[PDB]
Amino acid sequence: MKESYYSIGEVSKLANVSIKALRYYDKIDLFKPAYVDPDTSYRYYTDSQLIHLDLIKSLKYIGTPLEEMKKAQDLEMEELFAFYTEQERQIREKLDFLSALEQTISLVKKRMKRQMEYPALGEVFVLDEEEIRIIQTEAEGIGPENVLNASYSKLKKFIESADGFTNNSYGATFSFQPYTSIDEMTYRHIFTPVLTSSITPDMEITTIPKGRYACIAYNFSPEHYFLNLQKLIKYIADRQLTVVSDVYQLIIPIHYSPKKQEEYRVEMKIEIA
Amino acid sequence: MKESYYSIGEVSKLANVSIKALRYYDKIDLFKPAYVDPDTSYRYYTDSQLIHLDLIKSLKYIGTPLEEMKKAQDLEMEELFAFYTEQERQIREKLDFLSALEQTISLVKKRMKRQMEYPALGEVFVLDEEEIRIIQTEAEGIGPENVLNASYSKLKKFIESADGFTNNSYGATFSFQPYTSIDEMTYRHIFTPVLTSSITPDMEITTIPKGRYACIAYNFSPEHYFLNLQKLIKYIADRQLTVVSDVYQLIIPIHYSPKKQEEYRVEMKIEIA
Repeated sequence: MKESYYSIGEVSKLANVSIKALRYYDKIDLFKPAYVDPDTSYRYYTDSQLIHLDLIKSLKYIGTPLEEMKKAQDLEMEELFAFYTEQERQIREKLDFLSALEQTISLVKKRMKRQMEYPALGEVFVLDEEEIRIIQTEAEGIGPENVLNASYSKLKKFIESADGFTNNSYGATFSFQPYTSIDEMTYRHIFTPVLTSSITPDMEITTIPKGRYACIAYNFSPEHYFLNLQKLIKYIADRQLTVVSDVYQLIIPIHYSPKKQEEYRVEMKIEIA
Repeated sequence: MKESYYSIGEVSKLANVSIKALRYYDKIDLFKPAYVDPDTSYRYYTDSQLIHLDLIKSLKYIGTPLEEMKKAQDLEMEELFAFYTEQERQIREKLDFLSALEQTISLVKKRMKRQMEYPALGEVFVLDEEEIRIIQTEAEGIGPENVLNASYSKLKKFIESADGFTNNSYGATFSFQPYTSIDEMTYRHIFTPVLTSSITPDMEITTIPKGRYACIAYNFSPEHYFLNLQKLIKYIADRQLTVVSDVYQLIIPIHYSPKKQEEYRVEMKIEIA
């Protein structure tokens, strides 16, 4: 019937925008009071131009940046359409990522869980397992009393570029033999399990196949280690069982605290038939 | 065999952390070189304490904040476990949100799409539609030449608190009558469709049921409006069709540009039997 005018404070109530976001939009010339009373010299918003806030508010909401808010501003139906197909494209990445992290977190937990719900601790059992993909490298010379955390550098600067996470555990293998002394053993390999390219030759992506495994788990102590190994041996022996794998070792910290003492969780598997 | 020591620069290569994130961790006492050579007075990292970076890096990665990185640091297996169940809880929100936005975006597009792929523009057709939930209010006195954008304030400060988005379109209804003049018509209601509580009494959540509809769409002009209405009437008339609804009107901007001229898209539906 006639044009209606509103003050910045009045537009802030109609639209649900702060009278601060309003000036910001005016200053970067995204939304400007279309009118200016010559007497007061104050600027008034026009009822007509409000419609323009609709786009600005939906875009802000989806976190769209400035220079795309101005770009989309001049797009008519068709273009503006492909504009969103481009937004649903960007939200997806954000979506697949969070959906990715989510798995690598439930995955990290299924493992912490088992550890916690161990049938018996420091005893031997035969449970079936599954294909645990692993990145491996050679533990040349390094043994159960030689390995360093830095021995697993390269292996971890990988699990990260795939999982972003580091490694749940520190793996290592060795031949199943009837050892008598600790210095009788040397690691064949050292590995870290993968949770999900340009892998260098000195490394091998492989796995810990599935089947029956004779495992024993216990919380570390510089002396339960060997004893527990032997007892796995013996168990396998007292059953006349056919071992078809190296011995798999998985150390994993109970906590990552500076205040307290080093505390690890050890588990040793051997695929038996 | 003996403890190994590394400089901040050496730990930065083993672990994949900037020699700046390293000092930050040292300064806020999250990760501190465990050793200090008395001669040089320089601090060295201990091969043993590296394991602690594992947690710090997985937590940083999931965007965990400082005070929770220190808290989780002293959690042993059980607690640390419930710690993640609490993270997968926070990622979910982030997940459901992005998954929500995603729908309200594909939803906003299915609509822009139709508009664009209109069988014929400025012609009449009978297409079937579906339950379009809508928030409605009374258009008392306001008519096709009275309504203001601010007339839809309350209605939009709602679609937002549900969709965050504003309204795709501006709805309005009126009795199906054989009008001759523009001033013969008055809106019964004005509404905005919902895309997904504490709704006040002066507003009604209702819908535009599904069934056959005799629609006509065209791009606005202060004079096609009435003509097009009449032509819908006539179409309904020339068919001896039974209309079972008010007339539904949906205005929707072609673009939201300040540079260009107001350009709207009008569509009028009437459920016929």
